[PDB]
Amino acid sequence: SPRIVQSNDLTEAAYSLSRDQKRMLYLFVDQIRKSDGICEIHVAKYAEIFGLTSAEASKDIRQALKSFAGKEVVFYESFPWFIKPAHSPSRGLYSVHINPYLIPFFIRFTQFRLSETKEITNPYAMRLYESLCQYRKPDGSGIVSLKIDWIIERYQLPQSYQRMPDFRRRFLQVCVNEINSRTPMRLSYIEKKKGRQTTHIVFSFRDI
DNA sequence: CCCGGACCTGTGACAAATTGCCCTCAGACGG
DNA sequence: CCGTCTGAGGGCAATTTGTCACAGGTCCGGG
Ligand SMILES: [Mg+2]
Repeated sequence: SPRIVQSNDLTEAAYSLSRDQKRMLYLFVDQIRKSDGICEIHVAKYAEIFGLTSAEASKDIRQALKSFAGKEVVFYESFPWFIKPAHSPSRGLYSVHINPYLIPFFIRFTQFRLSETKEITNPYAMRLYESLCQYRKPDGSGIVSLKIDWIIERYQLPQSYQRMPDFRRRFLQVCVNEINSRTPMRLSYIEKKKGRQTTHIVFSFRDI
């Protein structure tokens, strides 16, 4: 299946995208990399990749696309994703205008096969699997320590998850569970503390 | 000695949002 | 021209995600 690659600067960038928008984003990166910034999406091709009907595909593309307006990307400098609205010349076909200034940030890199992520539902969990891959070894294992405040900024978790028990229950446990249930990776963790405060989360993983 | 207060934890409610489903009906194409 | 495959619309209830009040732990410094 298609092998996604992206600069680590994008993996660690700050942004908020839905699953459907992130799903579309993978195809843009695939299209762009296999070469001005003008990409295209066919309804019927999208449907076959993610096992959806044409109708629900159409609904997902259409609503994702109009929700891009005003979205911005921060590299620690802010940029908009799109500089022109989407439009359909033909039935079943969409044409999109990615900000050409994003190109160099697209192409010290991260890689994963698309089948690894296409069953994930929660977008924050898609971002965690993208951030673990950045440190993965050939054989398929790795271990990395991420700071909680940096997790909150980079993934832009909503504000009420600054209370740690809500963070645990509605983000961490759920996203660890899906990965273990929906990917070929087996993930565990432990909490790092300083006094009463939890400061980092330590992830360990292996393949198969 | 024990207090109220500033911290920490997990859970129960409810509100807002998202999931995969369903139904209708005209466009684009080829038989 | 019509019968069929698409896909652009309109909806639903069942789940997930996002928010906050309240009980219950600790340690500190004042009474
Ligand atoms: Mg959907």
